[PDB]
Amino acid sequence: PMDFSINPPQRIVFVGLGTIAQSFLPLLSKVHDLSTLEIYAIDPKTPPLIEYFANSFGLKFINSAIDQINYRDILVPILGEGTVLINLSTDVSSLALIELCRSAGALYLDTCIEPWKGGYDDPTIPLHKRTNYHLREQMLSLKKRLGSGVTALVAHGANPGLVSHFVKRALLDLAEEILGDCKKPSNKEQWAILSQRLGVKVIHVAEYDSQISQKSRERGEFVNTWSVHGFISESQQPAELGWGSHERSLPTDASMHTDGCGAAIYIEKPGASVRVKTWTPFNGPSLGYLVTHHEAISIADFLTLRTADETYRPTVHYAYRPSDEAILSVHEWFGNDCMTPEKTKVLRPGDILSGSDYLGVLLMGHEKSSYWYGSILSIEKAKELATLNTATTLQVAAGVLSGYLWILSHPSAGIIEAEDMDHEVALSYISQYLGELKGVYSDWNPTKNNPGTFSAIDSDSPWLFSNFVL
Ligand SMILES: NC(=O)c1ccc[n+]([C@@H]2O[C@H](COP(=O)([O-])OP(=O)(O)OC[C@H]3O[C@@H](n4cnc5c(N)ncnc54)[C@H](O)[C@@H]3O)[C@@H](O)[C@H]2O)c1
Repeated sequence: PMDFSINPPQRIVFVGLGTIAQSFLPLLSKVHDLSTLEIYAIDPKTPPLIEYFANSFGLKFINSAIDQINYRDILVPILGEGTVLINLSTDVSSLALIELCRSAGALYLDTCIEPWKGGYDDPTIPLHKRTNYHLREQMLSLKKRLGSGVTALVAHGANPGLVSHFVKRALLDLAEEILGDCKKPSNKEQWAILSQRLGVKVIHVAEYDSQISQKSRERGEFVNTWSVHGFISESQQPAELGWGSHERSLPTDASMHTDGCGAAIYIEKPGASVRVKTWTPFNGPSLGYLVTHHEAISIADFLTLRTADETYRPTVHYAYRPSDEAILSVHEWFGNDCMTPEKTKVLRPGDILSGSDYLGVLLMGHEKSSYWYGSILSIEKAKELATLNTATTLQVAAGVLSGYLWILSHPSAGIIEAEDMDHEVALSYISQYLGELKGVYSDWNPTKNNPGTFSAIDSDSPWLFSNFVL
């Protein structure tokens, strides 16, 4: 059930005008006439293309930094009914803006629950209160307090965001193939009942970035297909993962949250040091980094089934195989005591020679072993679909556009996550920007090629976390 056309708002406000924000303006141009809209962008960093932006939409740019002092003064004159606040910044508290948008009655959209300046790596803050799990529980507590009201969709980019919709569709594919049941769940509980009935035990966000760089890294240069400092920051945080009801042995140097709706583990080691085996359509078995991610918790909680005596819950976490440049950069990064790099470079469309960003979810434990579903977007395809976009950026920008259109057509939903949306509508908005949406089955498991652990008669034994992590 989808709206043929969604009317534009009266005003848009971009808190932060970085890569993703710029990668998103072209996509937004096709949908809505940016000249009939008053569009603000608040960023302390003036971009080079700010002139072309002003000579196409009349972009009212504000060179300022949003902090606890001046945020309630730069925005209040700008926020109101009919305004959409799109937060694509760093160091700005999403939760702080949510409450502010509720007062002004404005719609809110972001791709990450960011705290204020320095909320991730703050030694003065206790560790267990610096995890994505804790950031999410703050959002959920604010969701309960505010309750019904103007919509605010958080953490809806590519991942977290689209991948949540991929999980739902993957479950329906498995349901049609294994169970012959074409019945769509109607609520969270029914989604969890389906995951349990199929026997889903492990879900990976298995991403493989095969994009090749035009030129080679210069000395001391950290290169990546998206934000370098955003990648280093996520790589530095402790690895987190949803812990499933099938697991037995616990990871080493690990702690756990159990006061919520499901077990959530955070390992006291950087995600860039925790390597896990996974599977992607690029070349099958792959090695990724167990990077902490929002969807690792939201997906697991979404498919958690708690009854009087039993509990069902899959293991869910990110498995990221980044570009060849980032891997080599991470290597040198460790060699320099993880100090901030001398030089940085986010690869642009002109810098990428070939390759694709395989972004999808890998569901495991069911009758057919492994099933991968997601977006396979090549760089060449992205260049023909929009400007200022790589394969990595376009998948995110598409996620932003999807959430943008949902909050306009559903502006009275309060605070919501990707799981609260209608995945069918969410993907139909932007399916054309995701290149190839395919589902691939595979008889793979982390023990198939390791004689020391291979088993074909113990059902869930091959799906234990000990078999995935190195
Ligand atoms: N869900 C996803 O798939 C996904 C993918 C990538 C990024 N993101 C998120 O989107 C957000 C933006 O990421 P990006 O890749 O474009 O990073 P970026 O660094 O290219 O852009 C972030 C921008 O925010 C600006 N900024 C920093 N402090 C600010 C302040 N106090 N006030 C206003 N602006 C400020 C910076 O100048 C920068 O231009 C991040 O929070 C990131 O976590 C989500």
